[PDB]
Amino acid sequence: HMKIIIAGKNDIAVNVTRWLQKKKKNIEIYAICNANDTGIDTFQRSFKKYCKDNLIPIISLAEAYKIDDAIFLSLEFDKIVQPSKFNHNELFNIHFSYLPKYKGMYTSAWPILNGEDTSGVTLHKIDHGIDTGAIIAQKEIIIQPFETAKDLYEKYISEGTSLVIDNISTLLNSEYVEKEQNIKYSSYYSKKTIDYSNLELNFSKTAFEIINQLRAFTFREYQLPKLDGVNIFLGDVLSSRSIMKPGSILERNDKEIIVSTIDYDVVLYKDNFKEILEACKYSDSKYIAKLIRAKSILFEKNIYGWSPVIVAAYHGNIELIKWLVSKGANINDRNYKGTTVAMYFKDYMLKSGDYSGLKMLIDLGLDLTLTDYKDYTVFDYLEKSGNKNLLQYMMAFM
Amino acid sequence: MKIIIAGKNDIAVNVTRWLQKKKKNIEIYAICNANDTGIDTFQRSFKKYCKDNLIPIISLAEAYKIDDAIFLSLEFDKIVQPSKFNHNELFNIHFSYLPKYKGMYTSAWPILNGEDTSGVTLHKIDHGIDTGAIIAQKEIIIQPFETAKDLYEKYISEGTSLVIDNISTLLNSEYVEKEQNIKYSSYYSKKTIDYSNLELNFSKTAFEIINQLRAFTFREYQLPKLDGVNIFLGDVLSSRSIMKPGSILERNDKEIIVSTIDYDVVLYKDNFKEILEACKYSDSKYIAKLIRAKSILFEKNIYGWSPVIVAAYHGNIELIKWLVSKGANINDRNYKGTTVAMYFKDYMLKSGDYSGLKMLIDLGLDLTLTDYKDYTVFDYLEKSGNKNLLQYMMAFMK
Ligand SMILES: Cc1cn([C@H]2C[C@H](O)[C@@H](COP(=O)(O)OP(=O)(O)O[C@H]3O[C@H](C)[C@H](O)[C@H](N)[C@H]3O)O2)c(=O)[nH]c1=O
Ligand SMILES: Cc1cn([C@H]2C[C@H](O)[C@@H](COP(=O)(O)OP(=O)(O)O[C@H]3O[C@H](C)[C@H](O)[C@H](N)[C@H]3O)O2)c(=O)[nH]c1=O
Ligand SMILES: Cc1cn([C@H]2C[C@H](O)[C@@H](COP(=O)(O)OP(=O)(O)O[C@H]3O[C@H](C)[C@H](O)[C@H](N)[C@H]3O)O2)c(=O)[nH]c1=O
Ligand SMILES: Cc1cn([C@H]2C[C@H](O)[C@@H](COP(=O)(O)OP(=O)(O)O[C@H]3O[C@H](C)[C@H](O)[C@H](N)[C@H]3O)O2)c(=O)[nH]c1=O
Ligand SMILES: Nc1nc2c(c(=O)[nH]1)N[C@H](CNc1ccc(C(=O)N[C@@H](CCC(=O)O)C(=O)O)cc1)CN2
Ligand SMILES: Nc1nc2c(c(=O)[nH]1)N[C@H](CNc1ccc(C(=O)N[C@@H](CCC(=O)O)C(=O)O)cc1)CN2
Ligand code: NA
Ligand code: NA
Ligand code: NA
Ligand code: NA
Repeated sequence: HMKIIIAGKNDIAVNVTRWLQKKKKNIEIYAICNANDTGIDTFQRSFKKYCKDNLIPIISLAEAYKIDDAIFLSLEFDKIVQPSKFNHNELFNIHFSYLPKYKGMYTSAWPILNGEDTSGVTLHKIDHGIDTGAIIAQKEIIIQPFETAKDLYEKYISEGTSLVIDNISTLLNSEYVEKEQNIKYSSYYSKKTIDYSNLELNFSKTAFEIINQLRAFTFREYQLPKLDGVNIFLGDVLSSRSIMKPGSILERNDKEIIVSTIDYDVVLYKDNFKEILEACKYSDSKYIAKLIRAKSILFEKNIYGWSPVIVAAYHGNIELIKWLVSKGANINDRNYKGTTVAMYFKDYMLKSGDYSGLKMLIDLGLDLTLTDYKDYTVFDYLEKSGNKNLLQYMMAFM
Repeated sequence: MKIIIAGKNDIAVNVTRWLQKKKKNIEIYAICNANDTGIDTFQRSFKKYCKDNLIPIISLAEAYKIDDAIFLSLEFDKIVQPSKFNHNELFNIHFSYLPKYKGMYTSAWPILNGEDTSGVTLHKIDHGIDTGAIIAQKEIIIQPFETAKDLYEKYISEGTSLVIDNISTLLNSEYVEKEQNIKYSSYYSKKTIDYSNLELNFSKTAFEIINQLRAFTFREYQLPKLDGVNIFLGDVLSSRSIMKPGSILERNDKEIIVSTIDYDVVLYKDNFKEILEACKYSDSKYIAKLIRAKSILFEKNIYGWSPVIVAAYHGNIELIKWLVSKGANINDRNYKGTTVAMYFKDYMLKSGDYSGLKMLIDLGLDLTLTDYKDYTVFDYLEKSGNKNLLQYMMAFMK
């Protein structure tokens, strides 16, 4: 009967909480929610919803301050805590950097902006200061040259979650070891350091720096970078070097804009994600390939969570799914309610009366055992619509 | 064969010096910077050197028309247009390890950013800013306590070598060039720092703020200020105040302690004027108690007087001994080339006390050096009629 307060948001809060509920069923869990948590699952899960849907008490921070014999774990919590208000000193935080670097804000952007090759997540003690307390455990993260800030945020969430899981016992049982943070290389960025109201690309900068600006500001659900009004989804560095002043527009067609920089010219790729989603209903890979400038655009998602592979499956675009998956697409990709490819494919099967592509999907690793966020399999769904015939067909592949 | 040297400071002067020694063949032409006052300062006036050594001063427009020359920029203040030349032998010394830190304030920015290294780079000039192909380069290690001025001087010293070690190949067309890498290329325009409006930022880590101090410590432009008080470096404390970053925890006459994001910082009031005044007559024990940042012992006033210089003029042998034990240059010079030995002779002359000289010489005093009029200490004594001091000082030469 230990107690834990989980304060925070997003898949990290939700996933730590379920690990706790799966593996530590006699703990008392209390929750604090971020101010801007809407109760609606988005590109991240709502932690507030998860808690309402799993009878987890939501409390205030003032309540939390009073609870005794509780550990306090912050997972992307929106508040600077006052440690001395607590009874105890068992206050912890995952921070999304390799501390002591990159204390504070926008750790998905700054390391990219500054040109880093790596970052990390850090488990540490909460003291009065911002991401300043003693370090318990850390993990280095490689940032790939092609990765955006959104790509990086996902690795923080994913790696942060495992870091917590792999140490939380020691937090609960006071087995853990801490070490004050170094002086050397400590760095911090406040909220003023980037104005997300007033983004503008700075072209009086190197090709490296401009691509890094792009990468760092590519996070579609907040924004994409813009050039003369029009959204951009990555780019590349050309071998030419224009005599025109940095920022000068050398060329502009339907796919791309070419620009002078301090050094090498760059091409900026027009965001054509919407066009591509639309095209993934019926078009073959030959066609989709011609639209593809940055390869990673194939794994983007609209507001519903629809990726290309998802829209493909819904329309029964089997050969397109073969190619998407060959390019890296998740065969069991999910929307923002956890609806799998298989579930989308099921509606196709049912509308069309054609079940013959299921084998070939299965052969690509499609998993029918998966549950959406209300714990329903694709089978449960066939039961509730009364399509027992298809349910029995699909069962053959288990 | 002809060479156009366009630039300023001891880099331009000493390169020119070396050429007039080792390459008596060459016709030299100079271009000077707009803020070369004609008068020696902490750096030698190149304009002055060219007037005193029969080198015609010309404009950049003139330099475009000179055939059969190479063009060598050594902190030249202008963006040149390669295409207006009759040839392509266009070279520059840039004060960074290219391709990082193109552009401006390269003695500030690597420090601000926390770099342990920088360097100098010989490269071809093309239309862009520090963008052309690399011919040679040298890493410079930035010691943890070196200021921007320390870094600047090393840039001057190391770029001087790098030119001398390579200039024949530039005059003979036997040099190799390699295009600059895309990756890590970085650049800072003049707008990136407003030197008329410098403001210490304590919403930062201790590391960052010391580095701000170091970066803006370049005395003959400016020192950083806290409440109109000039500051000469500082240190990082083990305490971590709870007060908001930038709160003054302590004030006295030697120092100011401030809260940061992480560790508290000690800021040292500038007491160089005081210290220089104490150097005339006080002993090492007094002077050591006045010192906070050790490198303040090497600072110079407007005349080019350091501590060891003031000590030598006033006959303070014990203090010289110690100054040197702490790393001071036994042969330090003012801005006219006048050496320690030349100040100490003045003292020997006026006091009649000749006693300290032997020890000084064992510590390194070099009587053979010449000022910027090509006078040794002996030439002055000879003119003076001081036969006895002439003889006596000559007895100690090694
Ligand atoms: C606000 C915002 C963020 N982003 C990117 C950069 C961020 O690193 C990433 C995540 O944004 P975010 O609002 O989740 O917050 P971050 O600023 O990453 O994390 C801070 O805020 C959290 C709530 C915690 O207090 C955390 N300990 C803080 O360091 O999204 C945008 O692209 N556009 C935006 O407008
Ligand atoms: C992918 C896709 C979906 N849709 C439809 C199907 C859904 O009924 C509706 C909402 O999409 P959504 O991703 O929010 O779906 P969800 O509500 O998450 O999933 C429901 O619909 C699926 C098709 C399965 O039947 C599942 N069993 C349902 O619970 O939009 C399209 O019209 N075009 C599309 O390209
Ligand atoms: C202007 C200025 C400079 N500084 C420091 C920072 C600089 O790195 C250092 C030297 O100043 P600086 O004006 O000589 O030039 P920097 O900005 O170093 O060098 C650029 O300007 C030169 C004239 C050349 O064109 C060179 N190619 C450029 O790199 O002094 C101050 O501390 N306060 C100041 O107000
Ligand atoms: C270092 C120092 C110098 N002085 C004086 C000595 C000079 O007469 C005057 C100008 O200083 P400076 O460094 O510009 O001297 P310079 O003009 O460089 O050198 C002359 O004066 C020296 C003392 C030697 O005789 C030398 N051989 C001369 O060429 O200031 C002081 O009063 N207090 C001092 O602490
Ligand atoms: N005590 C304390 N509280 C914490 C942590 C800590 O390690 N110490 N760790 C987590 C970090 N949480 C944050 C960090 C920063 C903000 C934030 O909002 N920062 C603004 C604050 C500006 C301001 O304070 O005015 C900024 O840095 O620009 C919000 C939650 C959770 N709470
Ligand atoms: N061609 C060209 N000319 C050169 C070099 C070069 O490699 N290419 N190498 C040297 C670098 N000299 C400089 C570099 C920048 C400035 C300067 O003043 N820059 C302002 C820009 C002024 C402007 O363009 O508006 C800035 O960078 O913010 C002055 C001399 C000298 N001449
Ligand atoms: Na902001
Ligand atoms: Na260009
Ligand atoms: Na400026
Ligand atoms: Na503090």
